[PDB]
Amino acid sequence: YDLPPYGDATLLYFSDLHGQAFPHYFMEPPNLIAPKPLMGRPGYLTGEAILRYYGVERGTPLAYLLSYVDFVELARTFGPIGGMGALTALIRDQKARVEAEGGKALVLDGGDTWTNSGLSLLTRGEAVVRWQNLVGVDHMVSHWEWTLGRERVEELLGLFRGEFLSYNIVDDLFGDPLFPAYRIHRVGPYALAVVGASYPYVKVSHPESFTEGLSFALDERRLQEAVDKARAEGANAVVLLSHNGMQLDAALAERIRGIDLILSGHTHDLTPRPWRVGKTWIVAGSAAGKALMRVDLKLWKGGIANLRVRVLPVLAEHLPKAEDVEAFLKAQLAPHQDHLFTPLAVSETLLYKRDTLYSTWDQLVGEAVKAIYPEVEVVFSPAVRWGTTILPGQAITWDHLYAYTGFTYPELYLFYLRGAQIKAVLEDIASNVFTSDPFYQQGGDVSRVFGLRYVLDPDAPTGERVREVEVGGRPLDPNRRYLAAAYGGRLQRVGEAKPGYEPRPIYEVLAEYLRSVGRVRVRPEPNVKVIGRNYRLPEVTG
Ligand SMILES: [Mn+2]
Ligand SMILES: [Mn+2]
Repeated sequence: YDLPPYGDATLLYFSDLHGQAFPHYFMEPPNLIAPKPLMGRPGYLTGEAILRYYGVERGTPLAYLLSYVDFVELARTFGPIGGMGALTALIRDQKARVEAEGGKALVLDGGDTWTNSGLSLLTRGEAVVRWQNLVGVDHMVSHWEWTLGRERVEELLGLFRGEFLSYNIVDDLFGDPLFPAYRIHRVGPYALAVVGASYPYVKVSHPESFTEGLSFALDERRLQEAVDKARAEGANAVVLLSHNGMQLDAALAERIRGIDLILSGHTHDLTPRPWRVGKTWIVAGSAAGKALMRVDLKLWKGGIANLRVRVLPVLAEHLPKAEDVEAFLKAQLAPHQDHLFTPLAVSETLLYKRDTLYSTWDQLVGEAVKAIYPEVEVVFSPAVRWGTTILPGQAITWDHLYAYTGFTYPELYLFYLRGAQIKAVLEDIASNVFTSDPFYQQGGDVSRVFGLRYVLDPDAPTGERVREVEVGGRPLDPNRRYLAAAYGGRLQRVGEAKPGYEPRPIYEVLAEYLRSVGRVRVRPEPNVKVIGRNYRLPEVTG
């Protein structure tokens, strides 16, 4: 944390906090499978390879943040990551140092901040905004924020003291932008523009009602125009605070002229060294409060001459307390502490969420659903990248359940699907996740389907990526009707609702199951064989 001065301006960047108020554990994915053309790129590095790529020594605090390798042991060594208190303390420490050097600091939030946590659900996002205000966030962009609905977002923007930016959120009839595209900040004799981009796929990714009247479409012309306008106004350097997803950002760096640095959210990536694409540097925003990225820039009349990037681990056991934040969280959650923090069950093994294809947490959810609804044959779990990690011997609480399943639309649906639909769903998802054109990458993973097994060839043509599907030990029958369960998506829209079943929040089902069993012990049993790749698993004990 004790860095020497560098450059003219400092960006203190974090993204995809997902309302995570408290220190917790968050392991990186064991697999980030890519079609051959995208292999070895930032955003597709895991395990030992990511450590080698960045020259990070095994067993270090950065290694703990960066890879699943040695996870449990390193979690027991360095402690939990994140927490709004610790993140605040770190941001304040860095901002103070910068200002004492005569430098200039900006606090930039990449979005996916307001939602998906106990604190968020209990306050419809308000407490998270109040926290941003305590820290002093200068700008933010968005994605999951919209799951609170337009009206609530508008209310919260009234409360937010920073300036929300987005070049791409426009009225869906007239096309007039609804927010400022960028803000220019003076940096000594220089000027630095921060341009914002919100996720372009909000409409198809969440309930339609949440964004009625709005368009978020990626618009290269409008983005180029914003960049050009900022420079015409005198901006020497341009930074894009983005929620596009890092691969789409990389594609944009080869298409848009004049973007010097992109701060990439959405994909929850980590980039200890910036990724050079075209004439642009790219730095990812990580997630769940794991890290604060410090980017020091040396500017020149026409852009960024050089930069220093440092991933600062947010390790609560190694940072001072932000007393005002601690007090605020206590006041906000005191009335809900018994609910949020009482143990529901103990997990005997590592429960993780992130992976291209499979996770122990998602398997637990599949087992819970099947235990309560034995008629269900396949359980489709949403492959979101937000969540948390439960260590062996650790108690699972309601706060964890909200971290894993805290959608504002948490309903579990039971419906019938024909066999052909099951296969088609996986193939369609595979076509998106494994497209080789980063311009079309959406930044998501593959739905986890408990109750079935399949073979995946990421490099096969569309229509041939998913094969040898089996349900309950038998080959998939295309004309057979199977009872499916799903939450966090739209799959139920193409099925036949189970008569007599009333959809209810997935977290209620999970709490019922966990209270009943008392202890869980999910062993990693991946249900997918991947052609052309070694499918990796972390060590789940220790
Ligand atoms: Mn996110
Ligand atoms: Mn996102």
